[PDB]
Amino acid sequence: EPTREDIDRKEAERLLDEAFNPRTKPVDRKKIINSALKILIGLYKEKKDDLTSASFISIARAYYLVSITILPKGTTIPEKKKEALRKGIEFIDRAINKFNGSILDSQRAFRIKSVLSIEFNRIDREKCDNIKLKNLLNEAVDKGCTDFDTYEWDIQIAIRLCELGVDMEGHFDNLIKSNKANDLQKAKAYYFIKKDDHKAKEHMDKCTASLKYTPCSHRLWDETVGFIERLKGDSSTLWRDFAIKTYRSCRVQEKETGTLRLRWYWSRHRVLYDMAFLAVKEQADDEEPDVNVKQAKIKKLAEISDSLKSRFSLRLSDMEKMPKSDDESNHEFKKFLDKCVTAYQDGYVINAKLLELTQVPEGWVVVHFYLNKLEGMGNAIVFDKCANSWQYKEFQYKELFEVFLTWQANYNLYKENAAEHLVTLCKKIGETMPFLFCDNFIPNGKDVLFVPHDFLHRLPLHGSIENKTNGKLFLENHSCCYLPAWSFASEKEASTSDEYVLLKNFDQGHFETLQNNQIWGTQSVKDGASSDDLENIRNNPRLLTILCHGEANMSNPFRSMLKLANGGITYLEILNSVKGLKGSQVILGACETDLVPPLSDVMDEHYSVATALLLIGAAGVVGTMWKVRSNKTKSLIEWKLELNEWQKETGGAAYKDHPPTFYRSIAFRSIGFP
Amino acid sequence: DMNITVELTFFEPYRLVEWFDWDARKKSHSAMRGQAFAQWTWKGKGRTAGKSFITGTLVRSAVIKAVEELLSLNNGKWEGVPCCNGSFQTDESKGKKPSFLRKRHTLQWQANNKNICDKEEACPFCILLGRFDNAGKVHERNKDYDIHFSNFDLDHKQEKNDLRLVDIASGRILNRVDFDTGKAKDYFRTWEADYETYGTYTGRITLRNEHAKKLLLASLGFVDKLCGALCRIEVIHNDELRKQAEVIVEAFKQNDKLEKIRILADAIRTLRLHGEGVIEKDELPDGKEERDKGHHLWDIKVQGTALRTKLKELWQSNKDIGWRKFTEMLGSNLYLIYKKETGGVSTRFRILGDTEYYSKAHDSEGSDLFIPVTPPEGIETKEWIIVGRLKAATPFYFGVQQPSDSIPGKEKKSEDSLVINEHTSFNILLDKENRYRIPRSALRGALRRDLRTAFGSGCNVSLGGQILCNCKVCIEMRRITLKDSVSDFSEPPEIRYRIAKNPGTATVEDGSLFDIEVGPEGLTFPFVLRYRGHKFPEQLSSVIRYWEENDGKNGMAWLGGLDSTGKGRFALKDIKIFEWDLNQKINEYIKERGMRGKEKELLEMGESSLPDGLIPYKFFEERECLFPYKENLKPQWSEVQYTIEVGSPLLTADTISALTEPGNRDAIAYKKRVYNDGNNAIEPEPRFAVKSETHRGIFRTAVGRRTGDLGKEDHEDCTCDMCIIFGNEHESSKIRFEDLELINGNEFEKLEKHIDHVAIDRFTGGALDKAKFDTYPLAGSPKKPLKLKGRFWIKKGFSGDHKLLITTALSDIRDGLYPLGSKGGVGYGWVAGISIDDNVPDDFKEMINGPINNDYVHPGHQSPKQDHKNKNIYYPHYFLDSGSKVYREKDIITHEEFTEELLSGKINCKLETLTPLIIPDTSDENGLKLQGNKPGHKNYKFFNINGELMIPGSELRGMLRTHFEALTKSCFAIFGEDSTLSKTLGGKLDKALHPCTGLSDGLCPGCHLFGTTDYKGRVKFGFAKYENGPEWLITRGNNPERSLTLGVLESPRPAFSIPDDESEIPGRKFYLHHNGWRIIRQKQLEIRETVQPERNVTTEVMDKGNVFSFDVRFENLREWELGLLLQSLDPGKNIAHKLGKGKPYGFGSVKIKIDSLHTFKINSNNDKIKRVPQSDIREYINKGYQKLIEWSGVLPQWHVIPHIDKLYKLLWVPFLNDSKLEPDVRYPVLNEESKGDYTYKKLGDKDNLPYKTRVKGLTTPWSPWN
RNA sequence: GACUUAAUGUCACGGUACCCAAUUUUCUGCCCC
Ligand SMILES: [Zn+2]
Ligand SMILES: [Zn+2]
Ligand SMILES: [Zn+2]
Ligand SMILES: [Zn+2]
Repeated sequence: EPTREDIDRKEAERLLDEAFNPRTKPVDRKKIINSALKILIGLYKEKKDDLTSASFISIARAYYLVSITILPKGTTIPEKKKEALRKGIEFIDRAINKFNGSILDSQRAFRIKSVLSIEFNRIDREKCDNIKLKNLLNEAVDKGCTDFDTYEWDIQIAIRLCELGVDMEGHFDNLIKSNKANDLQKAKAYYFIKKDDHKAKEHMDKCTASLKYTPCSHRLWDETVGFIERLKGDSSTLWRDFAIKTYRSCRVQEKETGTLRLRWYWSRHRVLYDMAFLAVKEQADDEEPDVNVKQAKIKKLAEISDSLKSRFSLRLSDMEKMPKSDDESNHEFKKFLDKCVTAYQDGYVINAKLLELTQVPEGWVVVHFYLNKLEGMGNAIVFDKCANSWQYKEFQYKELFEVFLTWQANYNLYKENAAEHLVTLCKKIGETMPFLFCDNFIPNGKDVLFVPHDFLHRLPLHGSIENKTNGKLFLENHSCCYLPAWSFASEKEASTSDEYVLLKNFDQGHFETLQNNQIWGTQSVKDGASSDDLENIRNNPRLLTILCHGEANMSNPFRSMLKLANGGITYLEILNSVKGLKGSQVILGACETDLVPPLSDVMDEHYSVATALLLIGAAGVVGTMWKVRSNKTKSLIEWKLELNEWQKETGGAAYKDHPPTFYRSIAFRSIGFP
Repeated sequence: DMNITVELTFFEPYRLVEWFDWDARKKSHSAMRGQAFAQWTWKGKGRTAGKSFITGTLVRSAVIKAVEELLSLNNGKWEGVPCCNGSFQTDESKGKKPSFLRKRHTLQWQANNKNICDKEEACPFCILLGRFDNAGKVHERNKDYDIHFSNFDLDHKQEKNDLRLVDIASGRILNRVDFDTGKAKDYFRTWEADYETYGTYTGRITLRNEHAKKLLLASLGFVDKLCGALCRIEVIHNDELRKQAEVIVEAFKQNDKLEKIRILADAIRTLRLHGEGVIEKDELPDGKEERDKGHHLWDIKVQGTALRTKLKELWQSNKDIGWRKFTEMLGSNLYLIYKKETGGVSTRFRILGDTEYYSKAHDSEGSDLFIPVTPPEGIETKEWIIVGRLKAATPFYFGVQQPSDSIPGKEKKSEDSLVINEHTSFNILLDKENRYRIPRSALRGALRRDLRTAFGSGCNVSLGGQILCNCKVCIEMRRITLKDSVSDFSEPPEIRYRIAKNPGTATVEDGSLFDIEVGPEGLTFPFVLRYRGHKFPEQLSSVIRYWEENDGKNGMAWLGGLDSTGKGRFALKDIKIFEWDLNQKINEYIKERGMRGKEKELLEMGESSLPDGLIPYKFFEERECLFPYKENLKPQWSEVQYTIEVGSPLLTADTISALTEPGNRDAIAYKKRVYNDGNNAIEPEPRFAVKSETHRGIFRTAVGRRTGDLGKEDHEDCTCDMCIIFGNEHESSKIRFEDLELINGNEFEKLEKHIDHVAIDRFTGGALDKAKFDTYPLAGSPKKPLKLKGRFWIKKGFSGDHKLLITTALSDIRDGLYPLGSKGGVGYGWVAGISIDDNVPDDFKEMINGPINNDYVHPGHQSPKQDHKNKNIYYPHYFLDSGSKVYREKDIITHEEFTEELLSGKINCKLETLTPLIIPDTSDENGLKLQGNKPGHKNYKFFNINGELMIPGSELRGMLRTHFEALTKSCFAIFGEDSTLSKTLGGKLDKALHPCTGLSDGLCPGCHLFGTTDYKGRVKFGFAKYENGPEWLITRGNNPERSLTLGVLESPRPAFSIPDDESEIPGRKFYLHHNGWRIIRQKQLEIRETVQPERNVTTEVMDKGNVFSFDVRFENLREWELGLLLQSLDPGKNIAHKLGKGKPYGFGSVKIKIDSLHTFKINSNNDKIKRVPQSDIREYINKGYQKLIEWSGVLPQWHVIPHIDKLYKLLWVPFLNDSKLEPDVRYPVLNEESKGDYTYKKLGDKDNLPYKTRVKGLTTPWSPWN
């Protein structure tokens, strides 16, 4: 004899089951949950205390599913997810307090409460402490949370209890024989219940292998990295190989997609890469008579550093982004975002040529930088092609970061007058990285390439001053060319024309001599140029000069733009529209770098518009790091013979007497690799 | 050892928070966030009363920052003695860390101290820092401090009254608004203690070293802000009301009128605008005299007492608190009770969008960054102060949470499950003296948004960061300070209502009513902005010029919180910018305290009385010179100003204004109060306008119908065109609308006309007399239209498609698709054209056949043909019986879009009268001024607006309504039941012909076409203007040359048609066409000389042959519906309708000829209006004929239908062309009145005439009665 | 004096109660035992 309440609860449960189908799209799932939760709330409006227990269970389930359908907008857990979990916890608390007496209903209520609580602890430790969660999980397993062959949530409860140091010895066989148990869950059971390192390792190898085909937004990635963190905290020997295997899986997954070089942010990618780097470094610190294995380990370290340094950031920028525009560009973003969101929701719903690191021309030495937060100290990996050897050195970046922040704060107020802080920063770089001035680390007279890590991208590594009473400038001995990542390097096989192009949209009163009195004549130059003029370059020249102070987006690197006419050309529009710059030297003078990227906070995955020019095939970008008076970049452009040789004699080695002269000479760096 | 007593006074509402110690402070986020606020600690155990104070550590921190800035400005020396850089690092290993960590840039200089500061000798900066003293952090011990900042106590509470927290503080909520979407990401709560009363604090500062006296005193004079407010430091009943509201709500519940409690609370809170006389003198509306039940709201019996008398008793009981407070709290309590009992409409409550983020308490462990900032030597630091006035160009609104929810202390918490019943009534932020307030929070948020726009780049404000943001926007706001400003005006705010129209039925959604309180347009708030820096930025000057109003700027300070409906566009006025020379004139800055709290005097003084060291700023570049203004700010919002010519009455229908004003009338036009300067007060005459909400909703509906986006199931994550250019829950709108203010208003001498309608019973043919209602709209006429000059703003970024959509909406408005205001279906607020202003818009300016007649002829020559010799007598009205066959469509045609297969357009038709037409103007009872000589005589004039004759659209709409309903066998829409015969006419008729209640059971063809309750009709009629014909009917004689004294028009008795209880209702009553007006015209002298001179009516009539032209705008009609409508309008030759007064006397026989028809559609090429040829009209009429055949069971023959034949016999004119034909139609004489048989003396007798024959004779048209 | 601080380090002026809603649908100022 069903009633209106029972039939409405049945309809809500049917809607919840439909939204619990893994084949359901994330966009339709939200509407389905809204309908079911609206029905359930409507029933609760009339039965605040007389509501049946099962309706409360349905409400708690719907709130759990709401919480799992809310994605983190940025780098922090949204408060809406916490609020949804808290509301579900309160509803299930009212379910439990109203003792219906049914054993099955009590078991289901405790299962839902435990699932809500483990997720709430996962995203918020303070409000759902470990002790409270352990007590609740013990109560749930006392209530009958033992069937692992039908409910995956019960397996989750058992694994969470294993993580909390609670004896799950009795249920181990049932957990292992269960068909719904995950590979990672079985590995955790083996490591925690039986402490069988061999079985756990050989069975989690399967999980690491299977992670290749799952997007980084999936839950299994976060859980795997958390398991690695726990293993490292327990000083277990299994974490060293596990980190490397998961890193390899991440490389395989990342390389599959991302034609525009963007990745998904999940807040444990950096931790995973740091653990992989630390594991490979520790494996490289063993006593082996053969040096080939050590060289391979250091090359693996450089591979780890390089694989991290070629992708992008959080999702609110992905949602906002830009309209249709290019059909090829927007399709990739749509596919990537859709697959990532779908994988994220499915995790909880049941269920050109890339040059190798050793492909460096003779007489060139490259330096790879990596800073891992878990170790808290920096790494510098150098590769000398002539000696065909790899070695790495350590340094600390905390005081270096503080000095860089001091210089950045002073510059953003007293740009030209902050040269003393720039000299202090250069001296700090030289002091904290003495290996740059070591003959063994970097041979004298070698052309040095830098692949800086996050906030080292903002440091004038070419302008570092040796830690001596008469310390020599690093620029005086080596030719430095920078690069965001080694994967951005290409081969100069493009055909170079004979023309020079001098675009300009800078404010009137500057560069007047260059435009009217063209020193090199110019062919397709312009004054007050727009994005169309840049897009209309057909034959790739030996020199394209762009003179327009650009702008930055503090969140999306794709929206950093050069302020040309008709709205200016953005970072993404360069990739899609611009085609005629294959192998073209660029003296982009967009009023310093600092205009195009944001201001750093020891995280600088943001890439300037110069790397877009590198991607579209430019042979090199000679930009400016900090704002300088216009005649300096005008003289650089007028330097038409075909960089450190110019800076060496222009006054770049005069930090002792005239810091302002040092300020506006070191500001120029060459981005790109011949 | 000079013990300095320090007096601290505030000039803005400062913020205070509960103390919660230090160890317990970290537990609560609110106290951790408010560490820089004043501290409140309770005294009693009840948590109601306590003491407020400011910790000496916070004052010490402010003074230390002041010393830092003062030394930095003077290159690290004060009064000639050099000071070193001090120390701001605490090593973890050596000792404990300070309880507060800096996390901020530190001003530094080039040392210049002779020796390192030590215990024996320390610089004044080191002495003030208290470095080398005997006191540290590990223990307080005692006063070993070289300098000691004691705890600052609230000096205002100079009594033993034990002040409560409610008396001092008031809770407020502040957002963090997302720049890209315009929606708040989260919020936080704070307590604002009023500076007026509890705004002074006393404390002691004990300094032992005399070497730092001057520096300490100067820093005391230099610290400007503290606890969230500007300051200067000097060295020296509801419970009874709630119970009564509960009683009122319970009385309404037993009266089954709970839904009226919302409007009752709204009206009661509206009475605060009036005086006490609305209650003391009983000035509330008394309702209709013929209502026989009193007012529908103010006469509800509250436990045996009328609601007006109950309100009078409540006022007599609670006059102590005041009229404004009493009305406000009574309305608030009634609204809260109504919300508690009934709540939830849209179910936007799955997850509470409210977020209590508190910057995560700024919790960190491993940063401890010291960032020294060294300004270059020789740089010039100056402070620019900008003083002006914020004039509100539009009615503003600064939101605030409900007073019952704020309640500082025991504040309401949303931690309860089911966070629903979000308040539908919103209050405006006000000062403690009911003065309108612009908080520096909202002003600073608007300034930050505008600087972000001007720069072109900026960050979303991050909370709890360990490093200062160095974006260009954040750099400027760190050196920009403002002031909280209130107006000198304290009158209560107007309450503005909005509804949600259901797109399916174009009717108000149930429970969609919500209200806001808006300040009057024209208030001026003081404006203070200071900028301490080295150079006034171009972006700040650009923002000021954007805000400033000029001859051609209008001001663009979008403050407030309802910018989508154009609320809060302020304009800077009287801008005076002064500057301090902080490098050479800082002693003057300290002496004058930077003119903090005295900016009003600065604004109202000449340059000769300026304080020393303060000079006017003469380098404020103009708008044409700023680059950020021209490129970033100027094209951000582009206005589209235009005027609307409404050639019809306009009724925006203010609802509560009709419940409180003493006019005692149903509907009145909307008007708003406007503030005026120079004679500072509310302007005595309110300005009539169409709400910005109505304007915005009209354009939104037009765009949604054109694109088809309207009527979607939900827009929770929609990216459709309508959501893109009109906003949704997750995005602010890109278009902003303002009021359509009436400018052509003083050209009438009677702006508002009184038009009263009534509903006519279908059976008896007379008015119900209980459904009679009167509207009081603006008197708009075709020759003197109302001009509504409004505007809207368009954000930069629309593509071609979106701008085309906006232009298409404007074109639809010009074409008259969407009339403004209420009663648009009967010709109210019909737009007769539009005139886009040619100044601002450019793209918008660039982006803008034979006679028809029916040849059908209906003979109807049964009886009248044989009467050509000596004539017969026919009873004036007959009845039409169509049976019980009523076909109701459950799949009603909705209004979401223009369906492709459905016709939409406009019918232009001309009306010519065959008999004198009588359309009384019942606005006044003595229009002809004949009541002075004749007492109790009803004198009327022909209906006219602004002195030009026209037929009301309601008349034509009702006449076509009854004709169509009789033609299509629709139900009796306006049947009047509950009348006894002497069943009660309820069971007398079949259930099929009863009026349709809802949309579930279906709608009749008439109810589906012209619409019923909660379903807007698809056919709209307009007023019939006068074109040609003789001006009036002369009737030379004892008349004023254009009027006739009609005979008595007795009430239609529903007993002749139903003589016995067994007899059923005949049907719809129709009136024959005849020339019976001749006898009335010739018997003028013998009709007013008889008895009963009060029941006769004298009114203006006009001769036959007058041409009236009106429009019938149809929309989304089926193929056959348009044909049926055309047949109703022009049913062919020798067939005409009856319209106006005196139908039984033969007056008002009107023939309608369809002059033309037009039809528009939607095409990819943007096809305009096109007129159909005769063939299409014939096809529509034929298909309507086949539809009628289908319902029943080349040239159409309508007389084949049994009931259409009777209808056309009823509406057949015999004198159209037959000169010989002239039937005589008269009402039979009761007894000995005018016998020049045919008498009621023997007509009901069974022997004379049986009932069954007389009922049949009444149902057969043109049946002779002899 | 406690209530009520800690001191060589308080950007909380470090955050816009902000975002979406046509007071409107329906009604001839009509008329005889
Ligand atoms: Zn000192
Ligand atoms: Zn910022
Ligand atoms: Zn939409
Ligand atoms: Zn009906």
